[PDB]
Order: sequence, then structure tokens, then C-alpha cells
Amino acid sequence: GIRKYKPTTPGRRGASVSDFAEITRSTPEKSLVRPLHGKGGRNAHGRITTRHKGGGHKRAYRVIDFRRHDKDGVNAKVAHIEYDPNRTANIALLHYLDGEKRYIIAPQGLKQGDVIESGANADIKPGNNLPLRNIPAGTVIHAVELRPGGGAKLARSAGVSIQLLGKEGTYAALRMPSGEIRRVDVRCRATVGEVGNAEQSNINWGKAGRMRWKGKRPTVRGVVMNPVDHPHGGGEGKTSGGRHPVSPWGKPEGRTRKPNKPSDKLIVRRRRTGK
Amino acid sequence: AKGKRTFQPNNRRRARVHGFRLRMRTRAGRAIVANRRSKGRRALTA
RNA sequence: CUGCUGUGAAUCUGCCGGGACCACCCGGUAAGCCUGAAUACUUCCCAGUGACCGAUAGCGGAUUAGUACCGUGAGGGAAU
RNA sequence: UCUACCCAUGGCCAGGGUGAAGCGCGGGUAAGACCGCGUGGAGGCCCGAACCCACUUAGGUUGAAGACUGAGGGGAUGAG
RNA sequence: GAGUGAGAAUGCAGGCAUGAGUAGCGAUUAGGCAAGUGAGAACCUUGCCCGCCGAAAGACCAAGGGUUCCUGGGCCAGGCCAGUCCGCCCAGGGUGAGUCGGGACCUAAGGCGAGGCCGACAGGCGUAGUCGAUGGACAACGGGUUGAUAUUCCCGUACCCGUGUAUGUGCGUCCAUGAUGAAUCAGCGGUACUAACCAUCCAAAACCACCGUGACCGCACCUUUCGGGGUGUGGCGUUGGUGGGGCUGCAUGGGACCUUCGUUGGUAGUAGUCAAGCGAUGGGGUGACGCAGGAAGGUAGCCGUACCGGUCAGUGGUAAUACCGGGGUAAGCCUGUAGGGAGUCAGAUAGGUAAAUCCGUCUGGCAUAUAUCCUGAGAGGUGAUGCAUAGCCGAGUGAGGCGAAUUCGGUGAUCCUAUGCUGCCGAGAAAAGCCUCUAGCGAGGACAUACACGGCCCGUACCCCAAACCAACACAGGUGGUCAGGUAGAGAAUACUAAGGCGUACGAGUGAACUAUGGUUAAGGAACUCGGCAAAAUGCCCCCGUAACUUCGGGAGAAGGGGGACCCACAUGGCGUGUAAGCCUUUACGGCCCAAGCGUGAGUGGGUGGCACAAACCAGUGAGAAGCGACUGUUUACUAAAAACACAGGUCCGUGCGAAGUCGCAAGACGAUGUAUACGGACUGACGCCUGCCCGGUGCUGGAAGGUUAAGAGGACCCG
RNA sequence: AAUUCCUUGUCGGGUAAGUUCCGACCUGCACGAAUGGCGUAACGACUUCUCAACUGUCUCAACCAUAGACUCGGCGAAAU
Ligand SMILES: [Mg+2]
Ligand SMILES: [Mg+2]
Ligand SMILES: [Mg+2]
Ligand SMILES: [Mg+2]
Ligand SMILES: [Mg+2]
Ligand SMILES: [Mg+2]
Ligand SMILES: [Mg+2]
Ligand SMILES: [Mg+2]
Ligand SMILES: [Mg+2]
Ligand SMILES: [Mg+2]
Ligand SMILES: [Mg+2]
Ligand SMILES: [Mg+2]
Ligand SMILES: [Mg+2]
Ligand SMILES: [Mg+2]
Ligand SMILES: [Mg+2]
Ligand SMILES: [Mg+2]
Ligand SMILES: [Mg+2]
Ligand SMILES: [Mg+2]
Ligand SMILES: [Mg+2]
Ligand SMILES: [Mg+2]
Ligand SMILES: [Mg+2]
Ligand SMILES: [Mg+2]
Ligand SMILES: [Mg+2]
Ligand SMILES: [Mg+2]
Ligand SMILES: [Mg+2]
Ligand SMILES: [Mg+2]
Ligand SMILES: [Mg+2]
Ligand SMILES: [Mg+2]
Ligand SMILES: [Mg+2]
Ligand SMILES: [Mg+2]
Ligand SMILES: [Mg+2]
Ligand SMILES: [Mg+2]
Ligand SMILES: [Mg+2]
Ligand SMILES: [Mg+2]
Ligand SMILES: [Mg+2]
Ligand SMILES: [Mg+2]
Ligand SMILES: [Mg+2]
Ligand SMILES: [Mg+2]
Ligand SMILES: [Mg+2]
Ligand SMILES: [Mg+2]
Ligand SMILES: [Mg+2]
Ligand SMILES: [Mg+2]
Ligand SMILES: [Mg+2]
Ligand SMILES: [Mg+2]
Ligand SMILES: [Mg+2]
Ligand SMILES: [Mg+2]
Ligand SMILES: [Mg+2]
Ligand SMILES: [Mg+2]
Ligand SMILES: [Mg+2]
Ligand SMILES: [Mg+2]
Ligand SMILES: [Mg+2]
Ligand SMILES: [Mg+2]
Ligand SMILES: [Mg+2]
Ligand SMILES: [Mg+2]
Ligand SMILES: [Mg+2]
Ligand SMILES: [Mg+2]
Ligand SMILES: [Mg+2]
Ligand SMILES: [Mg+2]
Ligand SMILES: [Mg+2]
Ligand SMILES: [Mg+2]
Ligand SMILES: [Mg+2]
Ligand SMILES: [Mg+2]
Ligand SMILES: [Mg+2]
Ligand SMILES: [Mg+2]
Ligand SMILES: [Mg+2]
Ligand SMILES: [Mg+2]
Ligand SMILES: [Mg+2]
Ligand SMILES: [Mg+2]
Ligand SMILES: [Mg+2]
Ligand SMILES: [Mg+2]
Ligand SMILES: [Mg+2]
Ligand SMILES: [Mg+2]
Ligand SMILES: [Mg+2]
Ligand SMILES: [Mg+2]
Ligand SMILES: [Mg+2]
Ligand SMILES: [Mg+2]
Ligand SMILES: [Mg+2]
Ligand SMILES: [Mg+2]
Ligand SMILES: [Mg+2]
Ligand SMILES: [Mg+2]
Ligand SMILES: [Mg+2]
Ligand SMILES: [Mg+2]
Ligand SMILES: [Mg+2]
Ligand SMILES: [Mg+2]
Ligand SMILES: [Mg+2]
Ligand SMILES: [Mg+2]
Ligand SMILES: [Mg+2]
Ligand SMILES: [Mg+2]
Ligand SMILES: [Mg+2]
Ligand SMILES: [Mg+2]
Ligand SMILES: [Mg+2]
Ligand SMILES: [Mg+2]
Ligand SMILES: [Mg+2]
Ligand SMILES: [Mg+2]
Ligand SMILES: [Mg+2]
Ligand SMILES: [Mg+2]
Ligand SMILES: [Mg+2]
Ligand SMILES: [Mg+2]
Ligand SMILES: [Mg+2]
Ligand SMILES: [Mg+2]
Ligand SMILES: [Mg+2]
Ligand SMILES: [Mg+2]
Ligand SMILES: [Mg+2]
Ligand SMILES: [Mg+2]
Ligand SMILES: [Mg+2]
Ligand SMILES: [Mg+2]
Ligand SMILES: [Mg+2]
Ligand SMILES: [Mg+2]
Ligand SMILES: [Mg+2]
Ligand SMILES: [Mg+2]
Ligand SMILES: [Mg+2]
Ligand SMILES: [Mg+2]
Ligand SMILES: [Mg+2]
Ligand SMILES: [Mg+2]
Ligand SMILES: [Mg+2]
Ligand SMILES: [Mg+2]
Ligand SMILES: [Mg+2]
Ligand SMILES: [Mg+2]
Ligand SMILES: [Mg+2]
Ligand SMILES: [Mg+2]
Ligand SMILES: [Mg+2]
Ligand SMILES: [Mg+2]
Ligand SMILES: [Mg+2]
Ligand SMILES: [Mg+2]
Ligand SMILES: [Mg+2]
Ligand SMILES: [Mg+2]
Ligand SMILES: [Mg+2]
Ligand SMILES: [Mg+2]
Repeated sequence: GIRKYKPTTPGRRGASVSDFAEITRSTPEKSLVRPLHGKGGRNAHGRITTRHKGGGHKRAYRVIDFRRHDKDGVNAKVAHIEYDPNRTANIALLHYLDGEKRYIIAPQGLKQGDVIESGANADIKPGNNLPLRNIPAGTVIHAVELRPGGGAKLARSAGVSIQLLGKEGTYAALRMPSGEIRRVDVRCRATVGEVGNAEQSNINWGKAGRMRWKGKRPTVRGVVMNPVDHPHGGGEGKTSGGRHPVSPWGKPEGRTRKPNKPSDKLIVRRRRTGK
Repeated sequence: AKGKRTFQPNNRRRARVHGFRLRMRTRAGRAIVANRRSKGRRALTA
């Protein structure tokens, strides 16, 4: 849920925070954590490639089984539901009855003690993971693959999901959270149900410092640059840019997808733009 | 009242930025060392 | 004459060149390879020479000289 | 090696106020709302040294100093 | 034959004038006298005063420096003066480690990077690796000693790694002893990866019917009758769209013919395996981590005291009644308190690269255990008949010898328990080390005793908020960490002080103007000025009391008013602490309670003194409006701190994923170990009410019947 | 009006005296709706106007001390 902050300070005036209500434990699993450091938005040349990335609280990586492919038919009751700095969604520690612990993205309404099962014969209780071939055409699914074996890539951010519209031959036509309709090989693996933590987008971050705790740095805008730094800079007084809007490197607004991409045969409809 | 001047000595850092091994690993550095040897410097490098 | 790309033959009544090109004449024999001498230079060594300088000159350096010193560093750089 | 930003790993932040949610008690409510009381210890909270800045002014202005000094000045658990 | 002629190039070098015996001689502490030394003394040595620092201007380090350290000598240069002195010159000397700080241990960011991939070459990245502390692991403390080192030397007592020898328990390879789990012969019941088989998702080639034609036309046909055009049905014909049928064809899941897995009558726990010990480079656990906030229990430290040793400080009193000084001692080894943490036993089981008796998981039986285990401040003992100390002495250059008492309390941490506990979201390194399990190695081996030994390399002197480092200088600037006495005090502020350290390197005079820095100022009180600039003013604690407005948090310390000293009494009071005395019990390193002893506010009443009682130093001026930006923040190092930037909130656009964007020639990287509630770009800028018109221009996006258009195919016709 | 040249626009307030200021008027040279428009509690070393208090800012300056200046001894420059 969301809990609001009392305006005791100008920095808390409209801010709100999450009710970490599904968070059943406040400490991760030790054997599933890897070291993770901060990169500053800088690539192998040491140079800034993505701007506005730095500072930010230290975080550690949790290993998620995005590739839930080896535990077929082996149940796993949910051990804990816990926080993750690297997602918007929470994570669930699964206790496979063979004696093996893993992490998955927690779906909406997942509880402790819930049996989760995998394989073609798995039922369609949310949490269960099985190939697109076996889910009825009309389920709402999350964390679906692009190629049969590559692990989840689609609809894994918090609160989102994919509607499986139908199946034709060896392809499944299913709509992205973006409204796009795409076709994916029916041999791909998917998990049933929406993603939890759906309210996380309703929260006011309050102050510049709170968004700096997240690894985000201030964004200066071109109209207040000089013409040597941005196409939008220059002029005396405030300007609208004196020019059609462009990126820092001169590029104009417009379509940016690479034409004639090999996957362009797999997109039924693109996404809507503002109606 | 800031009065910090530009040179702050550090023997290790001076070695790791100007030393013999760093001049040698690259190519322009070997050029610099050979040039200084030919000129006659008693100290080729830091 | 020659590089990259495409196309792409003949073995001598062949093929190439003779300033677009063609005919005739003439010269030669590609797509295989070696090759001394006559030619260019001087880190270094030896021996000499100068209508060359003679200590603010001549080498930056006749003496602690690429030294002292200046610079983070490439480097700059004396005076005696 | 100054400075700008970032990355890892460490250290520091006298003293004193305020009194958030949460919990508990009572009242009030068909049931609430809410209030009063306590515990509670929040906050780019307050006053204020170390520390970090640099708003005013006077002096300096072949200086003590190629940007300082004196008197006041802002931040001071945090985008420090 | 010329390097052939200088007065000018803000010309180049050297030597020297003018200003001129002029300015300055580098803080905000401050010196004096007596004596000595010496050729010479304001500056050196010694004594006695005075003053300054004292969260330092004291003590100890890192980085950096490099011999500046000590002794002897020196006095030409340097020292902003002189110098007998010196961080200066000269010579000799000085730095001692198993435990300190590093390496021989481990890794982080990162660096380099066998092969490698990429790139015309030069090269770019990078795997395995290997370095790389600012972090993790790891064993020593007190006292003494030199002119110069000191957990290093010595003394006393420890701890940690190896090594050899002799002895003791004592499991063992062999015997032998147990545990032992089997298999074959053959009787079997399902469990089977193996046809054929079934269900599921999709459509193999496929018709029907409703409704339309992408264009042609026959049309209900309409419009100035027919100009143009066109709402609408039909056939040639499909941009063809939609709802229907089951065999059927593909894939997905399932039992089953197939095999195999389990069962036993007898032979055959025969044969083999386990039962000492070390055990990984492999598996596992731990290592192992944030921020804030207490409270409690402690100790250090400090303040008094029993006891001890002494003083008489030429003053009016003060001989013990007063005053001054002591009122000490570590690691280690014992004990295991306050606190904090933790179920136990057995069975089965690939999940952990193989195996696990280890770890996970699932089952079950027990009592919530003042039990038990672990941890752990501290108290206590021992260390310690030792060491140290106030003093006392002969007796001096001073080397030396002797040496008392040490008991109770109060206060009290920013230090410890504590890598704890509780809250919170922003969700908080790795590796070795250690422990553990098996793989394995194995005939010996484990613990103990005593004696004898080995413990490597580098630093260590000295400075270190500074005349020894960075600043050209013996420079008013800069420089990370540790320690933190007293009295006022909330305080690490401020005033004064202790220990300790300084008086720091031109002086001596002198009532000029003028400048600077402080002070006071009659009457007036902003009349000054661009402007209350600068000064002045308020300032503390406790009670009382506080406005418009509000986003209900604030505004607010709003504004405003009263008190504050000292003595006495209430008061042998209250409160904290806590000994005895006592009470209570698991009986102890127990709890309860408390005379005494100590510490300590608050008021109440009475009195007393002064111009003044927050007496010094320290320490908000307040109120009312308007503009801008909501807010805290950031910014032109060195004339601009702002209304400018940022911001939380808003929208628009792009991006379906080695995304888009960016860095690269590429490979590759960031984005992101993210996946549209995400990421990038653009504008706006908390909040509240809203955001009008214009799509012509220019961009963006989309579309195609036409017009136009490259290279490439074509080679009619013409020319040699 | 951080926007108005004309302009010291007009009316009221405020002063003894008001080109700034506040509240309005509309003739908007040359405001206007995310280069947002209009408000807004809290905040500001921001800009502007005012009152109280306070004062050497001033009428109008006087006096005191210290560091220089000044004199004596030592050393001893500079731009020009
Ligand atoms: Mg690099
Ligand atoms: Mg961004
Ligand atoms: Mg999250
Ligand atoms: Mg939001
Ligand atoms: Mg806010
Ligand atoms: Mg934004
Ligand atoms: Mg911005
Ligand atoms: Mg620009
Ligand atoms: Mg441009
Ligand atoms: Mg501009
Ligand atoms: Mg403008
Ligand atoms: Mg400065
Ligand atoms: Mg050849
Ligand atoms: Mg010469
Ligand atoms: Mg001569
Ligand atoms: Mg020369
Ligand atoms: Mg040098
Ligand atoms: Mg509270
Ligand atoms: Mg409460
Ligand atoms: Mg604050
Ligand atoms: Mg403030
Ligand atoms: Mg403050
Ligand atoms: Mg202040
Ligand atoms: Mg301050
Ligand atoms: Mg700054
Ligand atoms: Mg100013
Ligand atoms: Mg002057
Ligand atoms: Mg001066
Ligand atoms: Mg100043
Ligand atoms: Mg100051
Ligand atoms: Mg000449
Ligand atoms: Mg001349
Ligand atoms: Mg001349
Ligand atoms: Mg000259
Ligand atoms: Mg002269
Ligand atoms: Mg003169
Ligand atoms: Mg004069
Ligand atoms: Mg003078
Ligand atoms: Mg001086
Ligand atoms: Mg004398
Ligand atoms: Mg003092
Ligand atoms: Mg003190
Ligand atoms: Mg000191
Ligand atoms: Mg000395
Ligand atoms: Mg001398
Ligand atoms: Mg001298
Ligand atoms: Mg001497
Ligand atoms: Mg000496
Ligand atoms: Mg040893
Ligand atoms: Mg590495
Ligand atoms: Mg190589
Ligand atoms: Mg590399
Ligand atoms: Mg190493
Ligand atoms: Mg270290
Ligand atoms: Mg010493
Ligand atoms: Mg010692
Ligand atoms: Mg961890
Ligand atoms: Mg805490
Ligand atoms: Mg305590
Ligand atoms: Mg007397
Ligand atoms: Mg005493
Ligand atoms: Mg187990
Ligand atoms: Mg003890
Ligand atoms: Mg050394
Ligand atoms: Mg030493
Ligand atoms: Mg030392
Ligand atoms: Mg040091
Ligand atoms: Mg000095
Ligand atoms: Mg120096
Ligand atoms: Mg200094
Ligand atoms: Mg500092
Ligand atoms: Mg004190
Ligand atoms: Mg002080
Ligand atoms: Mg003293
Ligand atoms: Mg005079
Ligand atoms: Mg004055
Ligand atoms: Mg007066
Ligand atoms: Mg008066
Ligand atoms: Mg006034
Ligand atoms: Mg006036
Ligand atoms: Mg006035
Ligand atoms: Mg006037
Ligand atoms: Mg002022
Ligand atoms: Mg004042
Ligand atoms: Mg009030
Ligand atoms: Mg107000
Ligand atoms: Mg008040
Ligand atoms: Mg008792
Ligand atoms: Mg009793
Ligand atoms: Mg009792
Ligand atoms: Mg009186
Ligand atoms: Mg104050
Ligand atoms: Mg207004
Ligand atoms: Mg604003
Ligand atoms: Mg602002
Ligand atoms: Mg500036
Ligand atoms: Mg400011
Ligand atoms: Mg300024
Ligand atoms: Mg700006
Ligand atoms: Mg936004
Ligand atoms: Mg836009
Ligand atoms: Mg791309
Ligand atoms: Mg979007
Ligand atoms: Mg703006
Ligand atoms: Mg808005
Ligand atoms: Mg609009
Ligand atoms: Mg429009
Ligand atoms: Mg338009
Ligand atoms: Mg348009
Ligand atoms: Mg258009
Ligand atoms: Mg277009
Ligand atoms: Mg062609
Ligand atoms: Mg105005
Ligand atoms: Mg205007
Ligand atoms: Mg006007
Ligand atoms: Mg008027
Ligand atoms: Mg007005
Ligand atoms: Mg704009
Ligand atoms: Mg505008
Ligand atoms: Mg607009
Ligand atoms: Mg705005
Ligand atoms: Mg406005
Ligand atoms: Mg406002
Ligand atoms: Mg501010
Ligand atoms: Mg300002
Ligand atoms: Mg007069
Ligand atoms: Mg003077
Ligand atoms: Mg003189």
C-alpha cells in the first residue's frame, strides 16, 4: 500500500512512501547475493554515456531464476516475500521440495506457503510457470521469454502484465504492456498472473535528496546551455530553443527504431501514440 | 582563506604516473625515454 | 603505368606497345625468380687541413654541462 | 598531485531544543471521524562550536599573502 | 677578401648610478634585573620575577622532507640588526623487533593482461590470471636505561608459529574381533525411455451462407433535361471480410505392448566393506557489513576522604584546630557476573560439478526447560615479598643510598558491553582465515610431559598546524588522525588557569599633523546618505502570555510583561546514591530496604548590600507591506550568490530489448545483471484554479493514384 | 507591471514637504495561458517601501590609548 507523510517539513509536504506490507522479511538470503557496485553511467572508456547517474545508496544483487526451466514438476512453497533494490517489484524466495532455494519476481496476491509448480502439467494458479503452449489463450501472464530458452524479458516491472490473445501455428500473439501486439515462439516459457507492487507508481518522492538516494543526478536542460553545449542553448533572456526541438547531439524528434529489423515480421501492430 | 597550492607531493603516485615502467609499457613513452637518453639527461624518468 | 570492385580470352595465320580509334607496317614476347660495378650517408676510429672562431665568439657545454636550476610532466636550460 | 564529476574503502559531525508516525489509555461515535493524555524519537527540522563556505564592511592594494586579515555573516544528520 | 664602422630596435648581456642612506625590517604575547661568558652581549648561558597559550602556541603520528637528531668545534656567507648563538658551516656519532607499521596472508575500485576477438599497419578492448589498501585475518605488556633508539635494548611476567630429542598415556596397521549391506538358481508384481494408443493447442487441401466489389459494365436512378459528379444492389470478378463441418495434418502432455525396477524358498553376513590418523585447491556454514535513536550496566578520568609525610611562608590572627604534598602499579592466567544470542532427537532424500555422516528440504517423538550451551562489559584473585612514589639523607658537577600511608565514598563520560537492542527505508563489499563434509592419502598415528632450539626482509634518528611539508622567503595562507586536567558553564563556546610550552630573531625614544585599530561623549536623535553603510541596540534562564494568515505542520523565541544577588529558616526536609542494621531466597560475583556518609535542585517566608544581582567574557533587534523564486540546496577559484541553475510535481516524444540513446573504425561497453508502473530526450517547475483560437508556414508522423528523378539494364539510329 | 516611451499618467493613502512605495483606474508604445496565466502558507546574507528602538551617520566635533608617521643606532631596497 501507500502511506503518506505528514507535512512536518517542506521536504515531506507531499511525499509518500510504500507500505512494505507484503515484505515478510527484512534481510536477504545469504547464498543468493552477489557483489554489485556502482558504475556512474560510464562505459569501458571511463566516459559518461548515460547522463544523470551517480551517488545513490549501495545495493547488492539478488539472483532471480528468470529461466525457470530445470525444476519441472517439483513443487516449491513460498518461503518469504522480500525487498529488492534493483527492481520495482518484490521478490519471493522459493523453497523447492528437493531442498533448493531460488528467487522469483513476486506476482500480485502471492502469499507465504503457496505451492508453486512448473511444467506443462502445472495448473494456472498465479505464480506457476509453464510454456506458452499450455496456458489457455486469454490468460494474463508476466515474465515471458522472447526466444525459447533466453529467460524472461517482457512484463517484469512492477504491476504490469501481458494478455495472451491467441496462438497461431507455432507463434503466440500477445500484447505488450505498451499496447503493442507481438508474436513469440510458442515454445517460450511464461509465468501466470500480474506483477505485484502495483501501487509503487503512486508515490511522491518528495525531495531532490530522496531521488538522489536512488542514483539519479540533476538534469540541466538545453535552453539554459550555451550554443557550444547544446543546439538549444544561446540567446538573450529565456528562449524556446529558437529552433525545432532536438537532442543534445542535434537529432530531431521522430521515429528511432532501426528500419528493416529482423524482428519486424513478428510485430502485428505497433503501439498507440496519444489518443 | 583557501590556500592550497597545485603541487602536493606523493612518491608512489609520482612513480605510477611518471615512472620508468609506465614510460616503457607504451610506445610514446619508450620514445621519450630514448630521446632523453640521447639528449644526455642524468635522470631519464621519475 | 597503377589500386578496389564487377565481368572475363587465346598459345604464335597468338598476344602487347608505337598519345583516342581503325588498317597496314615495325619493335617485343606479360602474367616466374636471382643478380656485381658505377650511386647516397657517417654513430664510431685514424690522420690531416683551414685569406674558420678565440671566452657576450666558437657547440647549449674551454670550468661541476645536458650540469646547477626551473617544471607534476613532456620539456626548458645557464654562468664560470 | 590544482580543479570538475564519478568509483572503491575509511573517518568526523561539542552542546541544547522541538516533538512525526507507531504503540497504549480514556472520552466520543449504530460503528466512525476526532480529541485529551502518555510512551515514542522522525526530520534535505531549529539555535549553535569543530568543520565547510564566502554575504557585508574596513584594511591591505612595489601587501604578511600573485586573492589574504579583522569585525560581523550562511550551512552545520545532510543533494553534508 | 670581409662576421668592416651604432646612439636610439619599450634591443641583448654584464658592471654601475637616480630615488636614498629614503621605505621597510613580516601580526594582533612583553619583557626586566642580577650574575656569567667572551675581543665584543638588548638578542647567548644561569637564577629570580613579569607576561601569553592551555580543544593549544601541549603530547603522539601519517603524508612529505632527508640527517635538519646527539657530541665537539666554528663564526667568512645565511639570520631582515648584532651574535659568543643558530634548523647555518665542519668532523665524528646515532635509528637494534617473532608480537609495532608493511611484505612473505587476502581481496575492492582499478591496472596490466597467456591464449583471444576486433582493427589497413600503428593499435582497441578483454578471458583465464596476476597485482592493487584506504578494508578483512594474525601473537606483548608495565617499569628501567643512553648525550643521541626503544611495546625493538635490559628487567619482570606473557603469548603466537615451526623444529629436534627423551619419557608417558595411548588408538593401531597384522592376527583376531564385531558390525555387517548382498547375489546368483528359480517361482514373481508393476514402476517401463522405446511402437501402435488417448486428450490437448494450431491449420493441413478444403465448402456453405450473410455482406461488399480493388476496376468494367447492366442497373432503383438523381442534379442547370444532359454541365461535373455521384447514395445504393447486381454479373465479369474477388483488397475479399465475417460465422459455421468432422474425419483430417503438426506439435504438447499422458498411461500402456516393449524393457526394467523391487520381492524371496534354499546355498551364500561365503567373498568383500567399515571400526587408528591426516584430510582437499572440491561441497557447505561462517567470515559478512546500512543509518538513526535511546535506555541500562560499567570502567577511565576527576573531586573529596581514613591514614601518611611535612610548612611556619619576618604582616592583625593563626602550632595544629590551619596550610602543603602523598593517598600508585599493565598485559597475561584464573573465575564467568550485568547484558545479548541459541530448541533437541531420529528417519528419508541429489538439490549442493562427483561423494557426503556436512548443508538445505520434508516428516515425525520431548519439555519451554531460573535447564543447558555460547558470548560478554566489569567486580574479584593473581601478576606484585616485584616495580614505582611523597619524602629523607650524607653530600655535591651530582652519581648514589633509604623510603611512609595507600581506606572509604561522590561524580562520571563523546570510552566499553556493542559486529548488541529497538526503529527506518534509501535496503546497506570481496577474498583469504576458521569450522565442517566427503574424494583421496594412508601404516602408523593422536594428546601430553621435559629439555634444546629456529623465528626471515623493509621502516624506526628528527620535524610533523610547522623557520624542517605545500607556498621563490626562517612567508599573518594551506595540511589527515589520535589524547582531551581544574573552576564557572548546556558545552570541545567563552574568561581565568594546571601539566607542559612559549615571550618567534631589529631596537631605544617620543603627549606633532595625518592614517589605522579600540574607548568615551553634553543636547538633539537618521536632521547623514544613493541607501540607517558602519556603529549603537536586543541577547541568558524561569514563570505568564502570544496576532493576521495558514497547506492545520506552522507563523512562534510572534509581539508583550514580571523575577534573577547574598545570608538565614522551613530543612537532621525532598531527591539521587548507598554502607551498616535488617528482611527475603534458587544461597550467591544474590535481590529488597535503609541510619550513617556523600552529592543535589526547586520553591516559601524573613532579613541584608549596592548606581546596578543573566554584574566580567559569552549571548536573537522587533513589527508591517510589496516583487521574484515555492522550500533545503548549486553557481562565474580571483569584481556578479542572484530573481539565475537544480529540485520534488506535470506533460510530450522516442524505446519490444546485446532496446532507444551515447563512447568507439570495429569488436566491445554503459544503458542494466534494468524490460514500458522501465530507460533515454525535450519543455515546465511545490501547491490551488485553470490552460482558449489558429495545422495556412516550418518540422514530425502516416499514406499513394499520379508528375519528376541516379547508378544499373537496354543498344534503334549515326560516325570513324 | 522586473513589461508604460509618452510620464513625475489619474485618484486616494502616507510626509511639514511623496519622481520611490501601497490600493485602484485602463490610452496593454510593446501582458496573456506549460519559452505556462493568476493566486499562495512557509522559506530568503534576494530587491523595494515603512514604523518603533538605538545610536558620533549627522548638527559638530572633542578627548584618551596602541601600531605607524617623527628622532637616535644597525641593516638596507623599489618602480622611475
Ligand atoms: Mg584506460
Ligand atoms: Mg535523464
Ligand atoms: Mg525495489
Ligand atoms: Mg509520482
Ligand atoms: Mg515536498
Ligand atoms: Mg523533471
Ligand atoms: Mg531540469
Ligand atoms: Mg546548447
Ligand atoms: Mg549548434
Ligand atoms: Mg538564453
Ligand atoms: Mg527575451
Ligand atoms: Mg577562496
Ligand atoms: Mg630484385
Ligand atoms: Mg659560450
Ligand atoms: Mg678578454
Ligand atoms: Mg650559451
Ligand atoms: Mg624537479
Ligand atoms: Mg514522540
Ligand atoms: Mg503520538
Ligand atoms: Mg537541519
Ligand atoms: Mg536557517
Ligand atoms: Mg544554525
Ligand atoms: Mg549566529
Ligand atoms: Mg558559524
Ligand atoms: Mg564555491
Ligand atoms: Mg553583498
Ligand atoms: Mg599604501
Ligand atoms: Mg604588515
Ligand atoms: Mg572578510
Ligand atoms: Mg571572519
Ligand atoms: Mg657589424
Ligand atoms: Mg654602445
Ligand atoms: Mg640601449
Ligand atoms: Mg641592464
Ligand atoms: Mg645610491
Ligand atoms: Mg623622500
Ligand atoms: Mg620620511
Ligand atoms: Mg620608517
Ligand atoms: Mg619578526
Ligand atoms: Mg649582563
Ligand atoms: Mg591566560
Ligand atoms: Mg582548558
Ligand atoms: Mg603539539
Ligand atoms: Mg640541534
Ligand atoms: Mg657571521
Ligand atoms: Mg647578520
Ligand atoms: Mg656552540
Ligand atoms: Mg648545531
Ligand atoms: Mg618468534
Ligand atoms: Mg581485476
Ligand atoms: Mg598478446
Ligand atoms: Mg585491457
Ligand atoms: Mg598482494
Ligand atoms: Mg591498511
Ligand atoms: Mg629522542
Ligand atoms: Mg617500554
Ligand atoms: Mg552479504
Ligand atoms: Mg545507534
Ligand atoms: Mg553510565
Ligand atoms: Mg605572624
Ligand atoms: Mg591534602
Ligand atoms: Mg540436515
Ligand atoms: Mg581486574
Ligand atoms: Mg626514512
Ligand atoms: Mg624508534
Ligand atoms: Mg621517535
Ligand atoms: Mg611523518
Ligand atoms: Mg620565524
Ligand atoms: Mg622552506
Ligand atoms: Mg606559517
Ligand atoms: Mg584541515
Ligand atoms: Mg574545559
Ligand atoms: Mg577556547
Ligand atoms: Mg610552567
Ligand atoms: Mg615625536
Ligand atoms: Mg575611533
Ligand atoms: Mg550624544
Ligand atoms: Mg544623553
Ligand atoms: Mg525612523
Ligand atoms: Mg534624508
Ligand atoms: Mg526617510
Ligand atoms: Mg540631505
Ligand atoms: Mg549594519
Ligand atoms: Mg555592535
Ligand atoms: Mg506567547
Ligand atoms: Mg508575521
Ligand atoms: Mg520571546
Ligand atoms: Mg547493606
Ligand atoms: Mg533476616
Ligand atoms: Mg532479603
Ligand atoms: Mg541601595
Ligand atoms: Mg544569542
Ligand atoms: Mg500585488
Ligand atoms: Mg516561482
Ligand atoms: Mg531560491
Ligand atoms: Mg566571483
Ligand atoms: Mg546565498
Ligand atoms: Mg562575492
Ligand atoms: Mg543561471
Ligand atoms: Mg516528471
Ligand atoms: Mg516537446
Ligand atoms: Mg544501438
Ligand atoms: Mg510513454
Ligand atoms: Mg523556468
Ligand atoms: Mg504548474
Ligand atoms: Mg496552449
Ligand atoms: Mg493552431
Ligand atoms: Mg500550423
Ligand atoms: Mg502543418
Ligand atoms: Mg497539412
Ligand atoms: Mg513524409
Ligand atoms: Mg550500362
Ligand atoms: Mg514599480
Ligand atoms: Mg510592455
Ligand atoms: Mg512614473
Ligand atoms: Mg499621489
Ligand atoms: Mg498602486
Ligand atoms: Mg518552451
Ligand atoms: Mg512572453
Ligand atoms: Mg506556450
Ligand atoms: Mg515561472
Ligand atoms: Mg503577479
Ligand atoms: Mg507570496
Ligand atoms: Mg538558500
Ligand atoms: Mg545577494
Ligand atoms: Mg567648533
Ligand atoms: Mg608607534
Ligand atoms: Mg635610521
